[PDB]
Amino acid sequence: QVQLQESGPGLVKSSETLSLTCTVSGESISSSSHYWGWIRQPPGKGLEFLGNVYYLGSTYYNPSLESRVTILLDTSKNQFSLKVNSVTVADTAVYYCARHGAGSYSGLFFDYWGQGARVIVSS
Amino acid sequence: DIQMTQSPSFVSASVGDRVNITCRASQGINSWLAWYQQKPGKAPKLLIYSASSLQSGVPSRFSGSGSGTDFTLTISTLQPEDFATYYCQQANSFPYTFGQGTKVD
Amino acid sequence: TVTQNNNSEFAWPGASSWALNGRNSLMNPGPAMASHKEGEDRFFPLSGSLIFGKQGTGRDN
Amino acid sequence: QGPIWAKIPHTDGNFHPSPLMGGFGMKHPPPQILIKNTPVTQYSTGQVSVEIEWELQKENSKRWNPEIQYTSNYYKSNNVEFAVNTEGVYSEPRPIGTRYLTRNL
Amino acid sequence: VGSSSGNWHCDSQWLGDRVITTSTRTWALPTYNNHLYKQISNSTSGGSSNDNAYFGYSTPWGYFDFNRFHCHFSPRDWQRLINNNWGFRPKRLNFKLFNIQVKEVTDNNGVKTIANNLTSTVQVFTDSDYQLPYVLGSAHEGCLPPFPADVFMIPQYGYLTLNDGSQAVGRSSFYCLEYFPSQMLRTGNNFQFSYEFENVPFHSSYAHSQ
Amino acid sequence: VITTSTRTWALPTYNNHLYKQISNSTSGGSSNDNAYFGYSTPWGYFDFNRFHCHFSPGFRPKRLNFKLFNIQVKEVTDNNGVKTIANNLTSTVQVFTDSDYQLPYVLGSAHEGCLPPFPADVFMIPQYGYLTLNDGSQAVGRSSFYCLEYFPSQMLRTGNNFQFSYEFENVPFHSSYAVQGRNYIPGPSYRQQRVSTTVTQNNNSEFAWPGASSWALNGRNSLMNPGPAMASHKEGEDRFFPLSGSLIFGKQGTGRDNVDADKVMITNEEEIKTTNPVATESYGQVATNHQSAQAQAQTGWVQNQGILPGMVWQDRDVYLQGPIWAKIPHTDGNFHPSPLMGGFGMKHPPPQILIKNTPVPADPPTAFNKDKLNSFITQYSTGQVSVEIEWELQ
Amino acid sequence: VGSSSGNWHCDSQWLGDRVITTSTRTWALPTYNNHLYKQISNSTSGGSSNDNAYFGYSTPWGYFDFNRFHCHFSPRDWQRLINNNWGFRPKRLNFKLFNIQVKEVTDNNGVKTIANNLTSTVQVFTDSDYQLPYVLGSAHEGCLPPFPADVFMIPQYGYLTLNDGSQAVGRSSFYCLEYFPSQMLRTGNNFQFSYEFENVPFHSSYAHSQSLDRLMNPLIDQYLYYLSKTINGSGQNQQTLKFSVAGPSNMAVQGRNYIPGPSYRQQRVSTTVTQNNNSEFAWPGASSWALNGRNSLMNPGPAMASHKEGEDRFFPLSGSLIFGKQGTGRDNVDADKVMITNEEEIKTTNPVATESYGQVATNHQSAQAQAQTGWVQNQGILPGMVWQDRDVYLQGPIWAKIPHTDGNFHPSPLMGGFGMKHPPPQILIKNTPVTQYSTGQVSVEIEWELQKENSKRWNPEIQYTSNYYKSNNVEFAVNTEGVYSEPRPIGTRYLTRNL
Amino acid sequence: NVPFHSSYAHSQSLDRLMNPLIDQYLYYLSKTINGSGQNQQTLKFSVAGPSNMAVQGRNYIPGPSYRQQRVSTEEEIKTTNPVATESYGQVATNHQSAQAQAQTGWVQNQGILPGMVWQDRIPHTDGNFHPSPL
Repeated sequence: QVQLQESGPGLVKSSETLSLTCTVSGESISSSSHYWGWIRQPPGKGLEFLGNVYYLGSTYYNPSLESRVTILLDTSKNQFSLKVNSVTVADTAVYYCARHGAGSYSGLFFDYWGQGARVIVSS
Repeated sequence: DIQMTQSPSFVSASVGDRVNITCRASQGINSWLAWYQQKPGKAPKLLIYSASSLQSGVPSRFSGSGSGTDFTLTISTLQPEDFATYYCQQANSFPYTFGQGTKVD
Repeated sequence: TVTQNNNSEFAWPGASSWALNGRNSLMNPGPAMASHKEGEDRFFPLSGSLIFGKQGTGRDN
Repeated sequence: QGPIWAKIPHTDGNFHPSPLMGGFGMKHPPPQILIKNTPVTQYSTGQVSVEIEWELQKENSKRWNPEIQYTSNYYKSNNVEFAVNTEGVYSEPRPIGTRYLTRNL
Repeated sequence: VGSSSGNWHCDSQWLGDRVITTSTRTWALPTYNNHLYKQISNSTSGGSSNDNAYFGYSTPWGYFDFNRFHCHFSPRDWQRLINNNWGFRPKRLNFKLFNIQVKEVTDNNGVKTIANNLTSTVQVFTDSDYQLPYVLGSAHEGCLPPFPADVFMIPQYGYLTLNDGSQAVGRSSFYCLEYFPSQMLRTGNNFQFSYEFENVPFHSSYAHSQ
Repeated sequence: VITTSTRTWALPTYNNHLYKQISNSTSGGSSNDNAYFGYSTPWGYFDFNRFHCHFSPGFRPKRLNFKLFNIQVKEVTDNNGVKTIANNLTSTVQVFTDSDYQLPYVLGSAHEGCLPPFPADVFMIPQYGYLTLNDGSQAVGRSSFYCLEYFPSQMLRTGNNFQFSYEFENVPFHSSYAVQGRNYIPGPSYRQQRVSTTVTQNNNSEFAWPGASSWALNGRNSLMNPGPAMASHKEGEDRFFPLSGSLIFGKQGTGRDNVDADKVMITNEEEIKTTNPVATESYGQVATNHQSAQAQAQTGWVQNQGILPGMVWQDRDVYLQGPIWAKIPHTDGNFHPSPLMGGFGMKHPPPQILIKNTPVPADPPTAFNKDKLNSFITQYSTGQVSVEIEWELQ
Repeated sequence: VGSSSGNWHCDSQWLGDRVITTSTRTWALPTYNNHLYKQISNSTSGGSSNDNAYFGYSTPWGYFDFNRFHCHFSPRDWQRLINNNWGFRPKRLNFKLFNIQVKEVTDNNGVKTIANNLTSTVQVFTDSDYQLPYVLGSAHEGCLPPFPADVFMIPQYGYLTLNDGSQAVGRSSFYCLEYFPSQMLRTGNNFQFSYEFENVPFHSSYAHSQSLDRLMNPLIDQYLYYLSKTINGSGQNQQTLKFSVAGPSNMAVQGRNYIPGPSYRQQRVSTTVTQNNNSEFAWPGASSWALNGRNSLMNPGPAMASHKEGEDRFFPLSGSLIFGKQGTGRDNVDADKVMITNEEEIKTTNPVATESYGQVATNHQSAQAQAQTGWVQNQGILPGMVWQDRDVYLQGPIWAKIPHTDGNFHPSPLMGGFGMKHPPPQILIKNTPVTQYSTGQVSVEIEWELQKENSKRWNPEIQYTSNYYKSNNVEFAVNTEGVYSEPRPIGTRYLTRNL
Repeated sequence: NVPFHSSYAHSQSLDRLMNPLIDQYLYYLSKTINGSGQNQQTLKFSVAGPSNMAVQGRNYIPGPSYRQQRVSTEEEIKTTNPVATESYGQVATNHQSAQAQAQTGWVQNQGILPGMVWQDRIPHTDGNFHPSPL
């Protein structure tokens, strides 16, 4: 079983970088061979993919977000961190951590999900 | 990007009655889909992966067969335990996109 | 990622292979070459990498 | 997990005999060792001890900042890496390269 | 019969510029092909394609294969190599085989019977003149186990020769291994030989910084 | 003084010839302090660490000698109800000693499984396992896995024997004897709760876990037992004993759980009382403030007192059933390494001796299968053990 | 003049069990106090507190400090040291001072002009009888700089003595360094001496793979008994004494041989700010010791683990060596400008610094009196305690001078390193009085001993690795401006040993 | 052979062993709040330096102490030895948090700790510490 916890600030000043981290318990990122990815849920709206990071460090970003997001993979502490730059009022929602893969559908469908992390961008 | 539109936006259907939620991809996704279920405030949880293959955790009642431009999630014998929004996901081409949501009652 | 791949069977038809006495031979592992360009790690060369397996891994598919 | 040596096929010529799956190409590798049970339903068992003496080349480099070294993680996993589970099953989780220290080109 | 024909050595001694690694395992040897040389070809297994065509033989002889690294190095030992060293290469190989125990089975009804067979012999020899095919280069399974406490099974020896489809040709070569002088061990004998590796260039275990 | 002991042992086949991870979760639930992580091994070991092994009903060890001979191996075939036992004359038995102390040293915790006191008894060799770093029931990456097969060992058929010698490092000779200004003061105290065997006096509540003096390490409460050497009871009152203060042995035949007070033998410290405090009593009083005309002088009780210059104390008395030596943990520093359960603390104690029955594989499948063979002959062995320890009397 | 008095040596040779680390830097020595021995006291700054009172003299002499590790060890050598070895210690010390240069500065209107002075001398002497106060052991600034290309400035030498407030007492000692014989150097002369460290125990670099309470065999019950139940069941007159066998089922109650090391509790502060109350508790709530009417903060104190397993955020208030990042201001810098060092390794044998030592019984039980226990906030040494000393860091100090007294316990200094009664002697220096300053080359060479790693551990160790992920500038290397920087503190304990 | 009985008074206090002129590379916690108000928590670190000599980290601590009562009607050793009539030190007890303020108890008596140094002023047993009589 894979438990996913997010942590970081819950309030960030506008145009200050946002940083969350997801510490995965129950697997080992280095030897699991699965993709790990983020999505975001602006309030009362549909979830939008942010990007994922393959266990060797390769990374895909969502072009909608314009080169703000950066997904760092810290493999030794078994956690990976989302960083989005120049935050705005619009970029506030609950950020979910997820394991992007399974045997057949690796890097496709999100089977195991974080508990969720509220982030409110404000001045 | 590829749009996703779930046809019923709000479907009020009570207990025991069969419900079907349909979401059509903007362009052919070659039967790559992922229906999700979000109870309010908690993170969503996967239900059906690929086109019709059920997840291990989910109850037999959920089902759906896509033809690749058309997809339906049929909740059969709806129990009170699940009144939640339902999202669909494309796996076909980056970026992955979750259309709207279908709130059921 | 399974979906970045072409929707066809190119496992033997599209692979690199050296031919000997009218018998085709797959090029495994091949000459010594980097597996991927820096910064992209999802991809791997078709036969170009020693592929071990984790314990309990079945013998087929 | 990979091989150590492989025999160079005895031929007219070769170019850089070092074998393609790795290791040390040799024209007189360690000889095969054949064994059988002399016919007399029969099987035999015993011990085998094999000893190879390896020679090293030390790292002399003047690089100022620290090297990238191979390490073992510290994140409270259910079972330690390169060890046994509760069934006594020794599992090698990931393959280990030989190349960590750095040299100039 | 009543005295140990060898000892148990597993360890690694890190001495100066040299490393001495010794691995000991416990093996089992069954009888293959009912003590017969048996011809094998794809026509037996269905012979689907011309690419997969092979013509060869299967012999009752088994063989020892230590050809993979994890036989010699414990994970920690290996770590002490890749971390601290710019190269390595083998020098000497010293092989020992001993404590042979021959068992016999007479199956009666459900329960089979197993007891010591004292006068039985176990033949073992090496090909140091390289007259036989060399099958140790293709990375086959059946090597010594990675983990010392694992008891393993000696692989069966087989080889292939020239062919056109499943048929043979005049130049195909058939080797009878009985034709080789070989030592014969009873339950008190042991087997040992040493080997001096030919000169090979150091394997590189460093990454260029440029 | 030179004593020799000789016994006969029976060593079965443990863990099906497997190394199995053992954890807190496997045998327990909750129990934060209790949870542990470790491995169990097929290997057995010889524990002679208890006195009555060498002694029939100031001193200190000098030399040691150990012998293992008359190795008898028995292969067990079982057909339906009855089981057949036949000699297997080709079988082997592996034994090594750890003289570099590279493996965990488990002899010091006063475990059962010792050589029995009575020379005619035949004992079963206790299994060997060890505990390593843990977090809850899980295992941090700093943990260690030791594979005992990876130590060079000596294999013994029925004609071989195994002997070695050992030399005890120099330890203190054990002592076996009992308002003016003064030059010296009584020793240290870390107080214990006081219990009396007559249940009418003690409190009618479940104070057994809570009452005891504990020390916390990494957020795990581990009860203090027996604790610093201290006299168990005040002069004339022998009915009272500290809750975790002194060693408690079971009588012959004593059950494992919830035995009464008369089934167990409570040791008493009454001999040392001259130089040491009573384990239930405060070390003394101290002024808690400044006296004045406006405030009286207050005194307060000293529950725990460390070392002060001028203390003297006696160690805890070894018993005929008690342990002899205990390994000193390897650390930057320690004060007065003498173990708290009595005996001679030694940075290089007598080496552990690990022994197993070399597994004999059953019939292989006859077609090649790369899986490790788990199918073995039911087997066990027996033999002799003679251990000889020179001693020196004062 | 035209003949160089030495060369430049800066390399470490790895030979067997010994290391030879040579360090050569360039220095600039000004003239302090205009060639005057002057008195100083708190009243100069006002001495707002009694605890801050000091009375002492400040001398023109400067003194060399190699007392921090990163002088000698490049961050690579330090890696090769902390990964492969279980302990080390200094053996020899070999010091040279040479290529002296004397430059005079005579200010004329706008520009100051700097020219050679050939006839001038530089007075140097080392106190090998240790008759001066010893200032090298307090972890003061001014040590040789970590990176070899830097140029550094010799710190001024001054000392303190007995005081009541700012006033002196009849016992206060005034040492005039001019009273010692010294050597005098012109541009062609050079200065060298060699030292031999007194015997010190190895510094143990490793973290135990067993916790002090897990030493047991997990499969076997002890033959000792403990008291399991004090009552059978609910009711009057229901007391009982029931004993059980100590075993794996209830593990923590077994009898044990040894007990964790001493503790003197520290307050705990959270890296996360919102987890702390809105009060100033830095000084008031800090564990401190009192001497002759002055309160001295306890820093760092005994060696105690910083936090319980799993908690990175909490750190003991005064009990963890804190280092500055490159370019950090002096006063009231925010919490991410400094580097905090956590004692993760010592938890196995040492208590958590923010937690109690344990409990003890505060009274006698009876039918009328319940068993009452209370916490232990501090525990002196009791016989049998084992403990780990405090770790040494790349940035941290090497040695100290044991105070000269009748007795001490475990002289190993509380900030880490090797306590000695005869450390490397101070090296004092000044310009000879005739505005003048001198420069030269310092070269220090220490020979180290190494304890090699024998472990049989099957699975791979934890090692100190440099992360591969790309970034704007390499760790432990200069940036586009040229300012050398050390990213994070490095501990010496990455290996393991059985407890 | 017993050691030379030291017969002198130290000229320095155990806490004044420092160099008065030079900063330390060590830091100490200084401000835990931005100022008066609500929700003001912050962490501020400042260099331990000659201006504040109370908080500088030191290698050794004063010797053992067991408090005697003071009476009003060995002053050489008071340099490194705590005053017999005073509390040897202050030890923080409970952990602070948004609910609870830090509390600090007084240590009346403190046994040996590693790093203590002290000045002076055999029963035959298994053990003793610093046997010098009183």
